[PDB]
Amino acid sequence: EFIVGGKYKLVRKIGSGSFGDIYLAINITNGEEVAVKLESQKARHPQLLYESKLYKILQGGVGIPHIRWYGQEKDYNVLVMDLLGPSLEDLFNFCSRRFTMKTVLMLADQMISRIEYVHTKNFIHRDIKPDNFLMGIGRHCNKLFLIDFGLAKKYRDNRTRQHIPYREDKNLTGTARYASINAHLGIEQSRRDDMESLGYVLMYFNRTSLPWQGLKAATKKQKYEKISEKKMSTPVEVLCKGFPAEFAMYLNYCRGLRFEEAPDYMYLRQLFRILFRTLNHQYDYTFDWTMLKQ
Amino acid sequence: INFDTSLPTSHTYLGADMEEFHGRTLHDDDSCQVIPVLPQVMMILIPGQTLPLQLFHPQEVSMVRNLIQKDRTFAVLAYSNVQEREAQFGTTAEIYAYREEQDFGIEIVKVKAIGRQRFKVLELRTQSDGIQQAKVQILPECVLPSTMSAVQLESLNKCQIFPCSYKWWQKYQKRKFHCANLTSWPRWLYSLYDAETLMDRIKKQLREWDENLKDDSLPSNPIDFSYRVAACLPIDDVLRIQLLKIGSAIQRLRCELDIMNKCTSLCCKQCQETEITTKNEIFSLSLCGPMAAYVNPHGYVHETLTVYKACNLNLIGRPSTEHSWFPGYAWTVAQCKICASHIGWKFTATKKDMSPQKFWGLTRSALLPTIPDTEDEISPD
Amino acid sequence: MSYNYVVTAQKPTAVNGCVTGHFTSAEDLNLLIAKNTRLEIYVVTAEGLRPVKEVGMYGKIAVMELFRPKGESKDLLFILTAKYNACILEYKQSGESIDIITRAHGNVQDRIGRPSETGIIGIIDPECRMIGLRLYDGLFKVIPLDRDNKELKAFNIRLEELHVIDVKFLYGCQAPTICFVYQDPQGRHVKTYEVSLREKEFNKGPWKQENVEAEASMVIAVPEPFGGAIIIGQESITYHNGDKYLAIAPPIIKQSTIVCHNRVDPNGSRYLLGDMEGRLFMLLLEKVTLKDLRVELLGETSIAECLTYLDNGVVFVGSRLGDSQLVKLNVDSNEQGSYVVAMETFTNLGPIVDMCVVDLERQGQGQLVTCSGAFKEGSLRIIRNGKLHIRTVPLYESPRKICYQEVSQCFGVLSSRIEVQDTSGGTTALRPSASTQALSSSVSSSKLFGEEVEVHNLLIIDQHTFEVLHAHQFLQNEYALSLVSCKLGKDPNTYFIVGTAMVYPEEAEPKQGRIVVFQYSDGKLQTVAEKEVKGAVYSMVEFNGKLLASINSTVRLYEWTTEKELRTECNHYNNIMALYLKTKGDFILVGDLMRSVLLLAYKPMEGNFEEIARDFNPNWMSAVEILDDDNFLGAENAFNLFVCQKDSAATTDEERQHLQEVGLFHLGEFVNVFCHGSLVMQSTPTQGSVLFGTVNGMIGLVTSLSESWYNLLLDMQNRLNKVIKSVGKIEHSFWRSFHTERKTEPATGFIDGDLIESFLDISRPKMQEVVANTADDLIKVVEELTRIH
Ligand SMILES: Nc1cccc2c1CN([C@H]1CCC(=O)NC1=O)C2=O
Ligand SMILES: [Zn+2]
Repeated sequence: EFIVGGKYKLVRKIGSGSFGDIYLAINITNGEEVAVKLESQKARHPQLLYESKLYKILQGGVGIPHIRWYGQEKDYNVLVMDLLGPSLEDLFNFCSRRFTMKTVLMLADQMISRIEYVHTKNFIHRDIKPDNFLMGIGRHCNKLFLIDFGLAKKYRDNRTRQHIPYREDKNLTGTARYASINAHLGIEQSRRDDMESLGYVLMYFNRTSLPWQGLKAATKKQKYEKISEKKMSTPVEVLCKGFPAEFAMYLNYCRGLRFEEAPDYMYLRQLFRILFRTLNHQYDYTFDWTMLKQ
Repeated sequence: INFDTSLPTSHTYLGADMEEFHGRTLHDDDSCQVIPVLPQVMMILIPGQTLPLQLFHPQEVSMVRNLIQKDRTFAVLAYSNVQEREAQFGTTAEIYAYREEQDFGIEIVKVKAIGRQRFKVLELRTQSDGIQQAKVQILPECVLPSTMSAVQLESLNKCQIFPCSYKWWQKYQKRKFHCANLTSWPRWLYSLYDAETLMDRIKKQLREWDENLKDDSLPSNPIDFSYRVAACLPIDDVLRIQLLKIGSAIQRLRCELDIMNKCTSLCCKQCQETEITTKNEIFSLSLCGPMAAYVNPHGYVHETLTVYKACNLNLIGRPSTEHSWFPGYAWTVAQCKICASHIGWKFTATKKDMSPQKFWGLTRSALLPTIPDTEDEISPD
Repeated sequence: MSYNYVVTAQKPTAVNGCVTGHFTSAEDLNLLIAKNTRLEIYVVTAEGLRPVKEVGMYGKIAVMELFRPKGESKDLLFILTAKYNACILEYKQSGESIDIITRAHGNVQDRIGRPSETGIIGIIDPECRMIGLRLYDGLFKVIPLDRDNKELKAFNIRLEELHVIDVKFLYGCQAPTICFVYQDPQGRHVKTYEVSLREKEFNKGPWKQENVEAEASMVIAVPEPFGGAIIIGQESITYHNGDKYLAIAPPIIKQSTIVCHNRVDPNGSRYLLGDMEGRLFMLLLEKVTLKDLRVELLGETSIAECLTYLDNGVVFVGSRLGDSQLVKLNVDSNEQGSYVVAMETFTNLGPIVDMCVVDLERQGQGQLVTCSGAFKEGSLRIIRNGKLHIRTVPLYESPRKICYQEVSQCFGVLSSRIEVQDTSGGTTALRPSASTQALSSSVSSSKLFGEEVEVHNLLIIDQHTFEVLHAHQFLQNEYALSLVSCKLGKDPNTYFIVGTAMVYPEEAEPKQGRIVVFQYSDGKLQTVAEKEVKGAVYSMVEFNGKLLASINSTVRLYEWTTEKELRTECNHYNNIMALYLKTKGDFILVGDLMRSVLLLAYKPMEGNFEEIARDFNPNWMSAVEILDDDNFLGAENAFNLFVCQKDSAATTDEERQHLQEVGLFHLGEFVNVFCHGSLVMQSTPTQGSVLFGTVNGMIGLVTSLSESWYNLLLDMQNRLNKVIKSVGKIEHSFWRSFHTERKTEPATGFIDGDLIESFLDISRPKMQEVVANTADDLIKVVEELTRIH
């Protein structure tokens, strides 16, 4: 019944977002399965045209999905792209909200590289969370993809490499759970903030929960005042207690970066790679979920 | 090598047994006829070739119901320019099987047609209903006598019937073409225009593709043999149109042998330079040969060439058995690594005991026959 | 749109049939000879042959048989043409007036039918009750012989045996009985059938089906007192009379296939047998019953198509490949052996495989030099206008191509000979021949059983003496295809250029060939240059100081360098195999065996070829010629001629790359070569002169006319057809109609010069009937038209 781009028939809803929903679609000419992000024209929070533009710039990177078609069909804006596997949050749930140090470290390697690529293309993601990291399908089943570029912002000019100005008085962009301390203070986000958010994501897989997770308040404005103050009252050493020193080294490095300063991605990958070696682990792509399916 | 080559020809993925017709309709040679065209058919049909169709649109369904009551014959245009719907030639298609279904409150008609007669398009007229009719001229099939018929000595007439195949063919050529010494040319030249010799040269290449014997499977009539081979040659539309324009079986057989020898590589049509497979990987998984037309669930027809190995292809998704044209095999969409154009599907066995365990089905529309080294393209005869 | 005139310069000389009987009188012994469209009538005298009558027919004689039914004073003649015209003819003379009157006639073709592999077989019953014909497979056509069958009505009997090799009517049968050799999956068998005229079917034959030899090809019905039939194969000669079976396997007959016979004695005691190589044998039957069979090699004759015993040891040898002969046998005179002595020789130019026009003597009047015959019969023939004066040069091998080289005062001839494989490893010749008997010889430098091997050669033949000055032998498995004599580039020298192909039995298409440049100078042959190409060089033409060669489907232009080497200028890859190559100015005519005609133009400013026009009408094409810039003459299947035309003026680009078929004609001959030239001494009503040579040794001429001349002669034809008596009552329009088995179209764009010329031979009252719109005014027109040949 609902065909987009002249050849992609919608099968069923497989997700959602600020813009609208994500559907499983089938190419009626050959059986190919794709994902179709659908957004109402006259939607409260539009991002699909912006995402379509941002996927043009990011095309070529590994772990960056391929876009088939962007256009309109009825009263919707349509983004047709690669059908990817489950998110890290889906896999975390599947693994009973528990990941081994081997999974966290194999994931960490790919997550630094995925953010790094976006940064080489002059953009910051601003919504680093387990839900935006998805494993691929078939051939790409051990390849992790960073998706959802609706909050992505340019941090520097492509030719001059001039960094964006330092601002304060900014309302928080993205989820409060993995937001950096400076993003909470209203300070303008840059490369360092994507990296710091990644540290929270890893600590969240390490400890079932985060110290500021179970903090309830009536309104969202009150919900953040607690998270922000809990993040600031929690020393990195307290958050990372009982875990390898590398996790604290990672968060301390990121929080130590200057606004316009480039993260040393090699250093951060090396911290985890040297730890992985020390723990006598191999990069055999046997994750925790791989095992539950065995 | 144990699948059951009789399976793809049955088109079992289409469902329940269709209603069958026994009658046959043939138009007089050189006669002018007005025949309807099916709007979404994009294939270049060869006489004797099976064409399955799934018709969804009310206008298409209605047109077929009318044909099933009249002569059951529609015109299949060989499009020179598919975009502007340009055609100079084409082939008639006779419906021999049909099934009407009321799937999801909508009337759907599944059809099996066969290529009958070649034609020259004289006029194309789209009517006030949106359905178009073709004013056509039926192209005759040129049958020539033996090249020696006009050059044989009457005393050697009783030697023209003849009783290690190489030694046999050597004696065939010496006796059949003895009277070539009354002409300007040698025996070996006449052999190059001899139906039986040309068909035996083709059979040698067809045996390289399938282990079924000539004895039964392959026709004895040069016309039928030449059309059967033309239907399963993986060539582009420009070459297939030229092949369809041939009226003599001798010229058709010669032209096929030349394509079979020249075009050893098969590239992506969009890339033109990206190699997908070679003729050495071509094999028959169907009685028809290595390539046949199949219809998908939404009525898209693909002439699918079965090959053992293919390169420069990425697999999209996971395997599926849903609407599989080769029962017992699951399909996975295969795209070109460079341009991401759909090339075909990889077929993987569902049972461990099955052979082959894997192969590729490539859609003819996506491929481009290539001459190795550096040269253009030409089809002699 | 063309307006052409085709006339015979030389009538066919090849013999396809000969019969003896009492046709002219019940007292006279006759020799009737068929030379395709010609029938010759002779009285057999003690001295030789007395020419009595010579007639022409509007058909190709396929069957020619004499028969004497009940009540008839003398023999009648049954004739079946290749267009299925059947007729019964009678000789009638009153004083000096001779006339071949038509007793019965009719067309026996079927609207459905696969014309048989073994061709047309025409047999007449010994009691003259019927004519049996095997025209199509799975059918036997029967013409009942009655006085009330003037239309020659016939019926077909279904024949379960689809592959009939040979069939004869048996002698001593109460009912007409056919005896035949057939082939089925099991092999070759001999079967008999009775023929019911009442039931119009076959009944069980007098004797059972016998399993015969794998190569049994010939059936001979023995007359009374012996009866039965003789069956001849490759190794054996067997006799069958039912229960009686006598077999012989003479080693003398193993060398070559026996392909013709003739009865000597009326009771069938002796028979003459001829093989494919000219050997003449005597088959003897020792006698109520047959005691034994014997074969005797008598000697050598020309390769016989047909044999006929006349009387007093004299035998007429009908030849297609060589000269016909009258030979004397000395079968008796037992102190001396059995030997064949040639009494007379009769010129046969056929087959003419190639020819060239040379102004050898008069320096005004042209002479024709042909490549005639095949095998031991191979020769050169020098044809001049006197009747036609013909000089013969025996080669004893097959001449294939010929070109004249004025500078060196010689001809270049490509020839071939058969050699047999050795026990020692090599090949041995069968006889000395021109290529093994040259005064000087040379061989190409090589690289890297009893089976026949073809050896190819270039002969240098002196234009005065016709002596083989030099013979150059090509490589083993090298087939010489094309020959040219020309000057190239800025080189003052004239060369002989040979285009070849390497032929191996395992390879279907030639992947190798050579272009060899030779120089014949200071009485010596040298190899100047050699280019190795990736295919067969089918044709070559000198093209404006360059060499245009066709290598398979490619047309390549070579330049001759100052380093005396061929340098590729340009190539043109064709949709067709470039078999035929012709050039006029910067225009090139490329054709194939299947009548694919292509026109190309050399673009000197681009240095490449451009296609001008094409025409693809699948039919077998044996020859092609450029008449002028706009017209192309070809020879195509079922002995036809055609003319194609271009229209360089046309408003549309589809029209100007299309060749219009403007002329169609059933010649009745198979053309091998078209040649621009004239044999006559160089305000005329004709334009141009294209001579042609045929398989039957016929030489014709094609010339162009004006619309006025064409329209006049066309009306004149329709008038002549109403007054001229056609032997067998065959219509001229039917005869000249373009013919193939699939189509028959009336002739267009061609005037039958032979018909026009026959106005001069018709009587004065008949001449006046034609000119009834003044007969002497028409005689002037016709005499002017005879002057072109
Ligand atoms: N299931 C489904 C949905 C939409 C299109 C298509 C399909 C299956 N398929 C093809 C795949 C290869 C095959 O062997 N048979 C088919 O029919 C399609 O082209
Ligand atoms: Zn490609």
